[PDB]
Amino acid sequence: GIGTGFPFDPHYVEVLGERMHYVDVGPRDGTPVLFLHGNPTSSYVWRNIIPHVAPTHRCIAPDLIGMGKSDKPDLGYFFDDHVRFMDAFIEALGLEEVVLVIHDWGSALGFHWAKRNPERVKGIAFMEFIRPIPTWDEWPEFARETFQAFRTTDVGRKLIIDQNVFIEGTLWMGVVRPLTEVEMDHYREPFLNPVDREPLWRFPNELPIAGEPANIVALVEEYMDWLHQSPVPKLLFWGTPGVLIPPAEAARLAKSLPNCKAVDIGPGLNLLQEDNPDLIGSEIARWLSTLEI
Ligand SMILES: [Cl-]
Repeated sequence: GIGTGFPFDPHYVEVLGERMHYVDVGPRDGTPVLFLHGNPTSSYVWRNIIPHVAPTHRCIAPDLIGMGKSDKPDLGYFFDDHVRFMDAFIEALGLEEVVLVIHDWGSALGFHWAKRNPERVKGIAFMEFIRPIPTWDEWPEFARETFQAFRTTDVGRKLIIDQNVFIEGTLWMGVVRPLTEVEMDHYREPFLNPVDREPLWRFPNELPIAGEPANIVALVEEYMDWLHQSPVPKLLFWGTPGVLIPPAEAARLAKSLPNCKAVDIGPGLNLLQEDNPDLIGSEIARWLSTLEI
């Protein structure tokens, strides 16, 4: 079935006095493809997509600061912290122009960086991405009560940090097919020390839902305005029923984003990579061949 192994040699780079881990495969010459995961995942989420792209393009997949095999300093892990570390990661590797492949909070990082560096982004492939959720009615019903509890300090931290609910419960609820024990262990590994679960709690508290927190809402609105104006080639993957991007929203985006190709992956929730990695990787690989790179 879907591959469970992580057959990538570790690479580390110094970023702002810490070290970040990243996958780095594929040819050295050309435009690199930068894969950005979100919550509560790591570069592991790209393990079955990267092999479709690596034959033709360099694939760089960092673990966000505090996650995967990256260092876990004593930060709050605000979106601003992820921005600072990812900006510095890209510069530390000397990347010039890139293609972005982005998901969940990795998509907020990717779109925010693209808005600020438009001349350096030659294409964006994205899925289940951060957009403003104007009211809780747009969040899926079965998951509203949980995310509302996550978005508190005392109850939410007890759930996410003390009891590891984002890993043990939410993650499994983000894939239609059942994650296997080996896959769960790969997702659990970075967070075996409860103190290291800080980013898993801060992330849902940063989600731009019903206008709060206002700083995140504004930043996400700004990159969405940029995206609808930009001629950058776009590739949107979507599934049914989705979580962040239900089918009706995917359809709205497909007709209103310039130069946008849209691919229905079939059944999918949030981690679309875990329900249909082969279609995602194969379509990205072919789409890269149509770009001016
Ligand atoms: Cl989240």
